[PDB]
Order: sequence, then structure tokens, then C-alpha cells
Amino acid sequence: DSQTLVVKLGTSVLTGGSRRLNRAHIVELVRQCAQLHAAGHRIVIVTSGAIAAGREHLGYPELPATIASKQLLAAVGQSRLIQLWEQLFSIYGIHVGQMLLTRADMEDRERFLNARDTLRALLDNNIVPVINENDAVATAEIKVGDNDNLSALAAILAGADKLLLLTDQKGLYTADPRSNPQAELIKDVYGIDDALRAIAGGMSTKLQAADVACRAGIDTIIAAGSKPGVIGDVMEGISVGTLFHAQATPLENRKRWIFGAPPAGEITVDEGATAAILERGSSLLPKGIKSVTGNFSRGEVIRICNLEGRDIAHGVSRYNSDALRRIAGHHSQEIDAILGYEYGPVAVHRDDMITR
Amino acid sequence: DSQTLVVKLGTSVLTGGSRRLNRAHIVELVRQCAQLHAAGHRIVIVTSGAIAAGREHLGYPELPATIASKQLLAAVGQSRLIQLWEQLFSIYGIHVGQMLLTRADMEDRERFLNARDTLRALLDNNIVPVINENDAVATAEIKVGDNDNLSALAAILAGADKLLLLTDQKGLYTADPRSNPQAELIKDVYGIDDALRAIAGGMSTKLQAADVACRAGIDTIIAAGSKPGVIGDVMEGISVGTLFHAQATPLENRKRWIFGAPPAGEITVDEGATAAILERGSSLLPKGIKSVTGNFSRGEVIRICNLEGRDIAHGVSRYNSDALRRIAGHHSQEIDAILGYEYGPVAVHRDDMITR
Amino acid sequence: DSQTLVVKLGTSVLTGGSRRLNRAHIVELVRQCAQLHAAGHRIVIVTSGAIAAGREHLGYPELPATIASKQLLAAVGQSRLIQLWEQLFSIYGIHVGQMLLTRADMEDRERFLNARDTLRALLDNNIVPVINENDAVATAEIKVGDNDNLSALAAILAGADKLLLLTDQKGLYTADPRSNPQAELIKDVYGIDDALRAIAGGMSTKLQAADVACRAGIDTIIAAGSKPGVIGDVMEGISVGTLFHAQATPLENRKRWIFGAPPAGEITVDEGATAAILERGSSLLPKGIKSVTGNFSRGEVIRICNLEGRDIAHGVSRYNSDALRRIAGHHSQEIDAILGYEYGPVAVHRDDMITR
Amino acid sequence: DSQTLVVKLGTSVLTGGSRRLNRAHIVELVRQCAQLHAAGHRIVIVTSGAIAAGREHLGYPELPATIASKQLLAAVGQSRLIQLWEQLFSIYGIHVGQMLLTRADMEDRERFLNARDTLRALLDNNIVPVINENDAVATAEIKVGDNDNLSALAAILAGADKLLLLTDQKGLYTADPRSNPQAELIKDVYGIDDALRAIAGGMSTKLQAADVACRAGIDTIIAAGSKPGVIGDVMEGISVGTLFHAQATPLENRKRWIFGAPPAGEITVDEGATAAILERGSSLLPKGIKSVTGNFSRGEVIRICNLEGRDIAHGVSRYNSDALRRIAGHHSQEIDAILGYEYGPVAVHRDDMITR
Amino acid sequence: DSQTLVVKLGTSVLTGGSRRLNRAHIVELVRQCAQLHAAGHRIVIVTSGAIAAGREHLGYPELPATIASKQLLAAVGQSRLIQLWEQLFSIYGIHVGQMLLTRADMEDRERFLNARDTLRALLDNNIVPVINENDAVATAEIKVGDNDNLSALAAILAGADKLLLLTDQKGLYTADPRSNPQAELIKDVYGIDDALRAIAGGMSTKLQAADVACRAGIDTIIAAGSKPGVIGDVMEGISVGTLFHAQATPLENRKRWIFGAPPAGEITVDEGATAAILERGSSLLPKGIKSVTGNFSRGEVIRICNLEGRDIAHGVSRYNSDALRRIAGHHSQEIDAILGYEYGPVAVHRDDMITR
Ligand code: PRO
Ligand code: PRO
Ligand code: PRO
Ligand code: PRO
Ligand code: PRO
Repeated sequence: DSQTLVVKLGTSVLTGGSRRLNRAHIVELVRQCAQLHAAGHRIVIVTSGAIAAGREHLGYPELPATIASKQLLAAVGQSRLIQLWEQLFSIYGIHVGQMLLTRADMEDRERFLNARDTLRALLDNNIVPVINENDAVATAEIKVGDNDNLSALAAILAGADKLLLLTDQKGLYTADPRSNPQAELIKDVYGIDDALRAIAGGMSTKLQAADVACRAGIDTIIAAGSKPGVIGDVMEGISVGTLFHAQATPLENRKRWIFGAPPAGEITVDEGATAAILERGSSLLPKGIKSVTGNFSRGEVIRICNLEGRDIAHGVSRYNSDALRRIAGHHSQEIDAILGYEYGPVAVHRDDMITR
Repeated sequence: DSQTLVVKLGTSVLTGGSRRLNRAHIVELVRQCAQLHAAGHRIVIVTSGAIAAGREHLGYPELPATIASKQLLAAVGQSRLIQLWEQLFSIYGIHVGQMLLTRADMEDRERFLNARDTLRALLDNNIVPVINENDAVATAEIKVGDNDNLSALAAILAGADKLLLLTDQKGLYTADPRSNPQAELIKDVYGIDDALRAIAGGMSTKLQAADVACRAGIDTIIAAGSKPGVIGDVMEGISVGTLFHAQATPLENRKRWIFGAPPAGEITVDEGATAAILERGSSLLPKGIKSVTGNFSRGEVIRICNLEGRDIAHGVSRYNSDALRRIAGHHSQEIDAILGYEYGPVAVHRDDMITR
Repeated sequence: DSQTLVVKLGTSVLTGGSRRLNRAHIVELVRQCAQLHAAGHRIVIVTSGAIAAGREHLGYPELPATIASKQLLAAVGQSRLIQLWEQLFSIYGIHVGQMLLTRADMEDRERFLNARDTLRALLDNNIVPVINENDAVATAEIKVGDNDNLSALAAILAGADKLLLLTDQKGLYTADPRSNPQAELIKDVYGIDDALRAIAGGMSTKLQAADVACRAGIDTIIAAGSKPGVIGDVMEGISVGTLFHAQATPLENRKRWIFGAPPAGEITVDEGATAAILERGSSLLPKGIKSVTGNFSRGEVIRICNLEGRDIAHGVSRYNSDALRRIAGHHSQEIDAILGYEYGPVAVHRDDMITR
Repeated sequence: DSQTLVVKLGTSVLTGGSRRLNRAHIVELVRQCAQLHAAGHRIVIVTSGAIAAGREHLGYPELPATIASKQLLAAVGQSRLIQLWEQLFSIYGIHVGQMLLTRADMEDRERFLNARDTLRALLDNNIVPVINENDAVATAEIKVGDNDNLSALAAILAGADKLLLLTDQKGLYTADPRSNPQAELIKDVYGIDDALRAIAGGMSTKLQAADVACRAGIDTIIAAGSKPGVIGDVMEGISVGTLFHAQATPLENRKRWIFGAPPAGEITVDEGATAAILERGSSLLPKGIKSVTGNFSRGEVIRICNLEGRDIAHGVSRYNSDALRRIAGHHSQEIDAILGYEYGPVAVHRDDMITR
Repeated sequence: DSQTLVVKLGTSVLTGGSRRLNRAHIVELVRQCAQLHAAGHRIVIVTSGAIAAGREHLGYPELPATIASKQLLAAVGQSRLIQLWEQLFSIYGIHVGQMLLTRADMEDRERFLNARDTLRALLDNNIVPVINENDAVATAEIKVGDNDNLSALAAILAGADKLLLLTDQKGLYTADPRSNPQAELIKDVYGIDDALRAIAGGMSTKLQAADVACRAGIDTIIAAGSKPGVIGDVMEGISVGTLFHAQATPLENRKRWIFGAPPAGEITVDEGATAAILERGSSLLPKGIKSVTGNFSRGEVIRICNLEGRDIAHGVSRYNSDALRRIAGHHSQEIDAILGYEYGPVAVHRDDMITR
């Protein structure tokens, strides 16, 4: 059925090795993405090339060879890059959204929940998210990587099924193709070991991204951007590059997410909502909450118990402690009236909750 | 001579109170800003209206009344808003750079230094920075404020001389103008008092922003965006609204910045660089550094001591501890060869240093 | 038993804060009102949203930001708003009548009596009156208030027992709920004081309306429109928001109405009608009138004296001086033949008369 | 060129003598009106039949034979009447606005200005105003007249060129057509004499309306509603009924309007605006006003002088005294900033001024 | 995840036993359906009550007691019924489509495919299909059943997961509830036995519909329309009436559909498309077709073999034999050029194929 694919396109794929973005290759890839999008799939694009767009837009000026010059070029050219993406996608009647994320945002619980919420909102409305790194405050991908770890983090955030990394090479080779005439492309890989890290070598960052994505239960595909119909075959299942299989299930990833750290808060729930959670496996509404203990923000993991005090679930909170205390015992429609804002009608969602 | 002005435009000023952005008012304001820019002044723009631009771009769809819907609209419309700013400013031959900042970024030392570096790079290249909140990860300004506190933070980050906030009203009135025919506009304010807070009230967020900016040594002017030539009059010195005077000097703000927290590390400096720092008050080059103690990141405040151990200065570090250790004792031209990147030829700048 | 409730719905409640009217919320409120109506209660609705309905009907055109544009939108959308109310109420088999009133109409005695007669005729025929401001001639509520004072005037005109105002917030808080976690909702209020005005602040117009209604002997409840079953709970007596108790009895309000101004005229009454007025306290028929002095219109307060000249009552006149002179001494069944119209068989009603 | 026609349709024309509104005749008349509207003319419709619509909608119930029953029927059926008008006009792609006016509103200066403003706004946007009497507060037209004087007042308010009254008779006859075989239809009338009032006689109210309209400089045409193409021929100039010629010019009417009463206020104007008013005959902007004397509301006649004190003009004021004092000496764009609302950029319009 | 529910509402549920449709009950049920629709489910409504709407619209005339009178009433009132459904659903911002189906249409292969195509198109675009019987040509449901078998056929056509029949009774009872105090509602039923038909008895048609639906692999729920939240509980899984479990899987139903009759035609397929069909299970494009044998229409079952003549699949054809012959061997984008119309890019869909 419907699937989620995260396509990562580097600077070499977008420019083709030249000093300018090659719009013909990008329009071919956009055509493939639109073909997939029309069939009901969800597409997330992690892009680079803001520095190239800024350099072209400014007339290729002479700047100091420092990080600040790259930050300036990225700041000037992020607008041009997103404008190009929107213009190319509007040919096929598709809208494009812009998200600027950093690793620190992914590490923060509240920021992670906010980013996941806006990404889900974009995906539910048939809008393609285009994701880059915020180069104003973070300079990690400028120095090394070129949005490689950002792609893995975006795949984890989007709940993707596949992560396709497009590069200039065809994939992973057992030996050097030039030196060894018998060197062959590796078809499937089950776990990254020291031998693969040694044979791989520019390909180290992609290997780290693949390891991170596969440890979270996402299948990674390293392929060549110039191969015709690469995105469509990746979605269908045809082998086009190197395939790294998921080393875990999504349930294991959710277990690690919930139980990685001790709960930040403690909430008590009446009998009816306890029965709804246990027997029916449904979400937790603010009506059933009786007491709120602890000082925690939105997105933190809290412990849900019954009136007797027995732990019954662990789940992430969609509201911080103060809002939960203020809206406890009320109906959903009143939440906005109580707070002036609304995150949704549930306090703890069922997909973010693990029953103990 | 040349000064720095930060102009804050809310959604009410941009849309004129209507459904969509009014480009005539924005083009008049851009004309005034370009007139100031051509005279050698530096202009920073803090703006809103990404949600309105996104709603107009998407055809005004029907969406749930949640925060995620506003995040989606902001993501879709940030590109359109920056496109509008770029197109309006290019009429006068001015380039525009986009920066997305949050309060957490300003609080963090490393992110603050990165953002200040990119803003300075933009300003020294005759590029107008356009600053908005990163709505994907932060929702503080969506709920309340409309980029009011962000304006003060950007004024502090840019080292601005004036912070002008454009609103619907003409300024601050002692009494209600409708009820009291004798009510008059307050011209000058020296400090924020409880009586001023009570009589202010929509203006509470502007009052907080003015207090924050004035405590940092920046004059804050609340004026009406519809006043003809308001920006030029503000920059020249003509009374146009309510003016809040700085309650501190920039030197006091630098002292509070440096000495607010204990130093994160310590670095020893040879006799030549000690004489340069003390007698001449110059920046600290990496060649003179002899040792590095502790683990600190870029942007943290460290203690500069001499060979005898007598503390001589306190200053923020342009490199983290590891890079400082690697490039200690080397010439500046080799920095990029040693690290793979360069932040500049100085380890601690003279304007970031306080001599003890 | 049967009671009169006046429900005031603002534009925020009707549209949900969005661009267009939200018919689901209005249908829920109409369901509650119909449930009350079927039980024998009388319901009066004061509404807004003519401008929003007109803007939606016209295709959201681009208009000058003047008062005349809002007047045009209200003129276009009043018909659509009344159509929506009629269609929603006819689901439950209830008819809807439209009344357009201004403050000047309420101030005038004759127009007040005409409007009260219309409202009473509507209420005795199981027809729900829907009251809005006549935006063609009056602009007071367009600028500020949103039919808040008009709600109090309609409650006074209808002889209502309760005036419920639906807003976005839950009611009145002693402290700011966001800033102070210990802030709590005020349940009951006995009189409007300066402390209440200071802590209230958007709610100032509601405070003025509550003061006006309570000075006339009507209990005013400020509640949230999104609260489930708020109308039924209000009518039963359950606390749902902030309650302001009546500071006068309806008898005191009638005394203030009758004796606020000097009588406009004097009429002499024979012995039989004098005995009916004094001993039995019945209405004054035109047959008993012997003379009419002065020139007054319908709805003015006049002095009823006996043949000996001793003043015996003060009451409002259902006919002007000329009609009273023409129909004096005649039977009530022939009023229409003499005048060409009939206001009823009584000259002064017993509930509009105070016996001296 | 373009003209303004006010069509008055009574209950007999709309119903055809039956108990229900005849939609075929109304659709024919609407077709003629739409033909005129498409050619660039401005059409204003003064209508009746709210009581008939209310009677039909309620199932023809049994009600007391009083004025309050007629007010109830009008309140219920005004919505139905305006809905019918809108539905019939939307066949030809024309929108319809609703205005409820009374004679007291026309007699009041501020209410007259508000009504004229909303009518002009409706006419400028290609919207047909449909005008009836507010039967909730006024009962004059219910008793006698059937919107006859209201039509003359609406023609005066709209600045119409022609007022066409449609009835069942063909016009005015010299003698009784049935008794006298030589009785002929009067083609033209120049002033109403006692002989005309005697020969006319149900036709007295139409004669009063024609006299009122022609005394204000508007040509009146009394014709039969069933005559094919009566509206088009009236606009073209073909004789179809009785024609009453204007007894005055519009300039005389404006002179009477300005100088009917002593000025309510006094304003002083600087030299530049004085020169603009005198030699150029332009409107008066708030920038040129120096002082404001007196307490007057919007729509009142005030005296405009120069700094020397010599009277230079008399004109109606678009703002009341307090607003004029608050916006005196400012620019137009700031008006909305100062007052919170705007009536337009001119304090006194050029078409409302008489130069002394 | 997302599910498909077919709700069947009889005349008794819509009218409540009276002579008119009860819009309050229908609006409650529509509110529940809209709540389900907003959550991503697909809702199909099989309705009755066209005769009641026609009787009400015509004023309840006197007609002969024949079938033709019922056909007349249904023809007049189908428009009114669909208008009522659309008006009630537009409160929640949902569109409604109208389909008139008969049993003969379901028995015909081409008509079945056309109806399934339009139903799928309506469901994919978030439009609620409202289904009734075409009473102009078919009179089966008029005589007996009241859209009971039509509901089962619509559930089979829509590929629904649940079929909920709403009636006035609470469900199926073991004995007569009034005669036997111990009579209890049957909770679950696994297959219809002669004992069930004997105990059931007006409930025979519902039993036949449940048997037909469950033999095709659809769970049936017989419940009471007046029970609050019956639709939501049915979707969730809460027991609210009598539950008839599916006696077969959807795969068995597809096997019966394909292999019920001998194939109507024969088509040969090249090697590439044969490989795509066999080991990948993909749809059959017109490019791979080599030869077409037989005379069959669209929707018939045909046999797909390879060039060697070995049978490889059986599937229903989306094009008739002539169109398939004309578009054989071409690309998909030129189907419209060749034929002048298009049914889609696949000759045989993958979900309609059984691989031999
Ligand atoms: O967009 C760019 O070009 C830089 C490099 C990767 C992250 N930001
Ligand atoms: O751009 C906007 O509209 C929102 C509000 C301020 C920050 N982001
Ligand atoms: O109906 C409206 O929208 C305006 C505001 C209140 C009075 N008229
Ligand atoms: O509309 C009607 O029928 C009444 C009579 C004229 C004025 N109002
Ligand atoms: O709609 C109706 O009322 C008839 C009876 C069921 C099928 N058609």
C-alpha cells in the first residue's frame, strides 16, 4: 500500500559537478517524485545546494575563505533553492514546504515533537516537505557530511519506510572497480561491520547515515542519481544499488524511544480511561486525567497509572505539565478556551504509548 | 555616522488588518529602508506574515484549529514571504538574506555566536537580513507576541543602535484617547515603571521587548507604520512616537555578557601576546597561546592568563577547546590546513575581551 | 417555570476565530436552544457575523479599509446570516424572526414601545427573535463592542430573566491564568467594582453590558460558547462561568422607568375605572377616559387622575394624545373603525402603570 | 450617459391582487432591471410585501387584528422577501443588498450620512440596494402609504435622476375613465396644484411622493407595472405614464440642504487649503485644518473660514468634532491609526461644499 | 486503520413513524457520519424516503392506490431527498453524490464495473455516495424490502468492511421480549440457520441481506437507529446490536467472482509483461498485449496466457474487445488519442487478477 520514502540529494547530484544547479536532472527527479506522489505515497526531500544558489545569485563574489562566508551564501541562497524546488514541483501541481532542522533540534524532546507535528501536518495535506539544515545557527553539515546525517534524522522523524541516498557512484563495491576487473557491486548488506567500513573508505558519511537509519528500523538504499527511474524502482523493490536492511522493527524503536530515559512526570487516570487504555488500546483524553505530578514540558515521557497507583502505561505527553493541570478533567472542545491554543484533542496518543 | 536600525513589522502592519499582505505599504517601507541603506546605514528587518502568505498561497484551505495547522501554513508561506521581500528590495538593487532564529538559539552560546557571525557577514556585504522565527521547531511567537521578543533579541545580536517597532497605534497615551479628550501621546520614557505597565495594558509584549532592549543599551521607539517617512525620521532623531531611552551603556552590556557566568576554561599566553593585549589592547592570535585547560565550545567565555598565572583578561572563544589545542602556537594562515575550516585569524577578539 | 433567556453570540463564537462562519458550532447551539424552547421557555438571540457572511457571499473582494466597506458587507450579509439562522432552526420545526435595532431606537420612547410590541408578538407565537444592529444607519457596534451593549438593551426590552454572553474565554479570573498557576475562575460577582474593572481589562465591553443588565434586575452570565450544554446548564442554574447577580428588582426598574422623567400629559378617569384601577389594579380601558391634556406620543408616561383632580396613577400610553382624544369614551371593539388601526383594547396597561 | 433610477413596487404590483407574491411578474421586472444594469445604470429598488411573505411562510395563521400582528408578519417575512429578491436577481448574475430605513433616520443628519454612505458603497460595487421600512420600530407605512414616501426619501438619498412608481392604474386621468368616454391620460405635469389633488382623489400618497421628489429636483413617472418594457422605456425617455417634471435643480436642493439651518460648528483652514478650496474647487483634507470650534456630530453643516476669520465655505462634516480635533493637521494615512476607524481621506467633500 | 462502512437507513428510521422526515434524527446521524469521515474512514449511505419527500412536496395529494402513484412520488421526491442529504452534510463541509442502482445493474458485468468505478471515484475524492433504487425502471424495493437487498449489493460493490442496518428494533431476540421476560438480545451470530429464520419471523428481509453480505465476506450489524453513537461504536467494535460474522474471506469472494463463469475472451501477452505479472504480481498494461480473441465487453472475465499458450492468469477486462485490439501494443498516454476516451492506464488491474 502507501509508503514513505525519504530521498536525499547532495550537491554533486544537483549540480552534476559544475558550478550551477542542473535543472534538467532535478526536473527528471521531480517528475519521478510526482509520479510516486500521484499514486498515494508520501515523499520527503532532504536537499543541499543553498551555497551554490547563493553564489550564483550574488554573481560569484570574492569572499574570505571562512565559515562565515559559507553561512552568508547559504542564507542568501536558501530562498533561491526553495523557490527552484517550488517552481519545479508546481509543474505537476504539487506544493512544497520548507523545514530547517538541526541535530540539536532532533535531540531536544519538545523540538522533536514540534518538528514531527509540522512534518505530519505537511504530509497529511499532500504537501512535499523540503528539508535542509539551518546554517545560520548550525555549521556541522557545512564542514563535512552534506546533509547525510540530517537525512537519517529526517527519516526517523518522518517515520519513513525507505531512505534513498542518491550519489554519483553506483553503490558499494567489494573492491576498487578500476584496479580490480572482477570488482562487483554489493547487492544486499545486513549490518555494518569493520570490514565494510574499511572497504567503503567520501562514502563514510553515507555509511554512518545508513547505520543510523537501519538501527532505527528503516531500509536504506544507496544508489546513483543519474540512473533512469531510480526512485520508482526503489519504491517498487527493484534492486538498483546497495540495500541495507533494517536491523530492528519499528516497535523496537518505539520501545527504545519510550524507555531510553526515566519518565519525566507522573499522571493518574480514572477507571473508565484506564479500561479504555488497557482493554481497548485507545488514546488518553484529558477528561480521564485526575492528577499531574512533576514539572515536564511537551514531548517528554511520563508514567500513566490508575487510582490505585499501579503503573499501567508509559507515553509521551502532548502538553506540558501546567497545561495538563489546567485542562485536566475537562472536555476536548474547551481546551482552546482554557489555554488559547490547542495541540489536539488527546493528552497521550496511542501510537506514542506503551502499555505496562 | 553609520548606525544600525532594527525595524520590526507585525502582521497587522504588513496586511493592513486585512486578509492578505498589502504590498503597497510594504513597498513604501522598503523604499524608506533602501533610502537609509544607500546612505551607508545598516538595516535589519524582523518580519511576520508567513502564515498569511501560506494561507493565500494554499488557496485558503479548511484546516483544524490547532497549532500544527499554523506550523504548516508558516512552512508553506515562509518561502513566499521571503520571495516578496526579495522582489521588493531588488527594485532598488539590494539583496536579501533569510535567517530563522528561536529564543533557545539566542540563549545557547555557540548558536548565538554562529548567528552573530552570519548576521555580521550579511551586514558587511550590503545585504539586508530578514529575520523570522523558525516555526517548525518553536511555537512561542505563534501563540503570543508576534515576533516582539525576537525583535529585541535580534537587536541585541546585531549590536543595533535603534530598535523601531511599527504598530497600528501612534504610541503610548497617558489616558484613553477615546474617553479622555485631554489624553496626549507620551514622547519620552526613562525606564519602565509599574504605572507605565498599568497604563499600557496588545502593548504589553511591546513593553516587555522595549524593557529587554533598553536594559541592553538600545533605544527603543514604538511608532505607527502608516506614518509617512517614519523610518527616516526615527534614524535622524525626530519624534514620531514613544521613545524609550537606554538604561545602560554597551560597555555595561558587554561586562554583563562576559561576567554573567564563570569561565568555562583557561588559556595561558606568552609574554609578547600579553604585552599586545595589555599595552595595545589588540586581539589574541593563536600563535601566542601556550596551553588550554578544560573542555569548552565555541562562544564560551574563558580566562586568559599569563605565564606567571596572573589572570589578565576574560573573553569569548572563537574556537572550541580541541581546535584551540590543535592550532596553538601556529600561524593563522595554517589554521584551515590544520582543522579543515577557518573561523578567522583570531582566537579571542578585542571587542569580545575585557582586560582584568 | 417558563423563563426568558437572551443568548449573545459574537463573531468569534460563530466563526470559531476562522475566516468564515462555522455551522457545526452554531448547529450545536441551535440544538440546545431548541431543546430549551420545546420545554416552554422563551429564547431571544442577539447575533453578529453579517460582515463575515457578506464577505463570504461576495467572494472576499478587495475593498477600501473604511467604515462604508463594512456597512456594505453587513448589508450584503444580513440576508445570508438570517437565512442560515432560519435554515438551522427549521431542522427542529422553529420559525425565526428578524429585528434590526439601534441604541437610538431604544432611547426613544415610541420606538422602544414599537420594538417591544414586535418582540412580544414574536415570543407569544413560538417564534425566536434574532436581533442585530441596523448597520445601514448606525456604526457604533462595528467600531467596538460586537453587539455587547445591544445584548443588554435587548435583555431589558424583552423582560429577560437571564442574559448569557458566550465568549472565547471561560469567564473572569482573579489573576492571569498563564502567569499565575494559582489563578482561579470567579464564580459569583455581587456588583461591579474598580478592582473588578482593573482585573477584567476584550472583556471591558462585556463588563459594561453586565453592569447595565444587572442594574436593571437581570442576572448576567459570562460563559464559553464551546462548553458542552452551556445554555441548558445556565437555564437550570448550574455554574458554568462567571455570574453577576441582579442589583435591583424588576419593580425597581419599572419605578425608574416610569418616574425617571416628568409626565408628558394628563388624563382624567371616571369613577368606575378609578375603582377598577385602585381596588382591582386592572388595565385602563378607553371607555373610562374623560379628558386628555397635552401633546404626547405613544409610549410616553402620563398621569392618570380622577374626576376630583387627585392623581391616582402614572403609566405609559399605548396611544398618542390625538388617538386617545378620538377614542375616549368609546368601546374597545370600535377602536379600529375610529382610527383605522388598533394597538389593543387598553389605553394604559396594568404592568406599565404604577398606582399612586 | 449613466443614470440613476429608483423603482417603487407596491404590494399590488408584487402580488397582482392575490394573497401570494407573483414571481412571474417580479422576474419580468427583474429582467428589465438587469438589462438596464448591464448597460451601466444604477438601479435602486424600494419594495413592499414583507407581510405577505410572512403570512405565506407561517401557513396563514389566525392572529389578532392589531398592528403588532402586522409587525410580526413583517419581521418573519422580510427575510423571505429579500431571499426572493436575491434569488431572482442571481439569475442574471447580480447581487442584492438590504437596507431598512425610516423617516426618522432620514430626518437625522448623522443617520442620513451613514445611509447615504452605505448606499453609495453598494452602488459603486455593482450591487442592487433593496430598500424597505424597518417595521420593528416604525409603523407609519403599515398604516397608510405602502412605501410611497419612503420611495421619495430613497430617491433623494440616492441622488437619483428618475423615480418610477409602479401601480395598477395606467397613470393620472383628467376624468373618470369609466364615466367619461373622453377621459384621457395626463402626459406631463408641471407642479402639483389643488385641482390636480382634487381630480386625483389611493392616488393621494403617490401624489405626495411625486411632489416631494420633484421639489428636490427629481423627475417622477407614475406608470403601470404590467406594461411591457415600462422600465426600459422610462430610462430611454418614451412616455408610458404620467410625468412630473422637476421643479428645481440639484444645485438648489444642495443649497437648501446646506443653508436650511445655521451651522453646527466652525473650523479654520490654513492658506494652502484655502487656495485649493477657492481657486481649484477641491475637497478639504484634515491636513489643512487648524482649529475646531463647537460640539457637532458627523453629517452636520459647519462653517469653514481662513486664518483671518473670513467665511469661505459651508459644508457637511464627515467626522464629528472630537475626531476632527484629534486628526487635525495630520496626514490621511494616519487617520486609522489615530481614531481606530476611517470614513475616508477628506474632512469635507467638495460636492458637499458651498463656497461663500 | 481506515475502514469502509455502509449505513442503511430505512423509511421508519428517517421519519420516526410519522408522515414527514425527521430532520433532527437525520442530523444526529449525519454528525456521527461526519465525525467518522473526518478520521479518514469511507462512508456509503443507502437511503430511502423518496416517496415521503414527494408526498410532502406535492401537498399530500389524492392519487390512485397503484404502483405508478408510488413511482410518481419517488420521481418527484428523489430530488428533495438528495437535496436534504446534501444540505445536512454541508454543515460539516462534506459533499454528497447521488447514485441510482438496481439489482439488474449489479447482475450485469459492464454495469457493475461502471458503478464500481464511479463509486470508487466518489470515495477517493472525499465525497459521500448516497444510494437509492431507480424507481423509474425498477419497482422491486417499492413492493417489499425497503432498500434491504440494495444495501447488501452496495456493500459488495463498495468493497466495504462493515454493513450496519439501522431499524427500530434493538436487534435480534431469542424469544418475544414482551411475552418472555427472559428474552435476551442475541450478541453474535455465525451463519444463518433455519432456526434463526423461524425465530426472526419484517425482519426476514434484513436477515436475507445479512446472509447475502456475510456470504461475500462482510460483517453485518443490525442495530437501532435511535441508540446514541451507534455508528461510532459500530466502527470501533463496541457491541450495540446483533453481529453477523463473515462466512468467507474477500479472497474467496474474488475467486468466486473470477471463476463463477467461463472466461468470455482470450488474450496473449509477451514475455516481459508475463514476467511482471507472475513473479511481481503487477497490473497488465496494454503495451504487453499481443493478440485478442473473442467478442467481450468491458467488465467480463478473460483468460491471459503467454506466447506459448499456457494459461497464466484470469482477470476482468477494463476495455471491451474492440478497444483492446485497437490499443494493443501502444503506450498508455495515447489511449485517449486512439479511442477518444480513457478508462485508465491498465488493461487488467492487479486486484482483479487470479494467477493460475
Ligand atoms: O545547503 C547547503 O549547501 C549546506 C551544506 C549542507 C547543509 N547546508
Ligand atoms: O510568521 C508568522 O506569521 C508567525 C508569527 C510570528 C512568528 N511566526
Ligand atoms: O454583524 C456584524 O458583523 C456587525 C458587528 C456587530 C453589529 N454589526
Ligand atoms: O413590507 C411591508 O409589507 C410593509 C408595508 C410597507 C412597509 N412595510
Ligand atoms: O425511496 C423510496 O422511498 C423507495 C422505497 C425504497 C426504494 N425506493
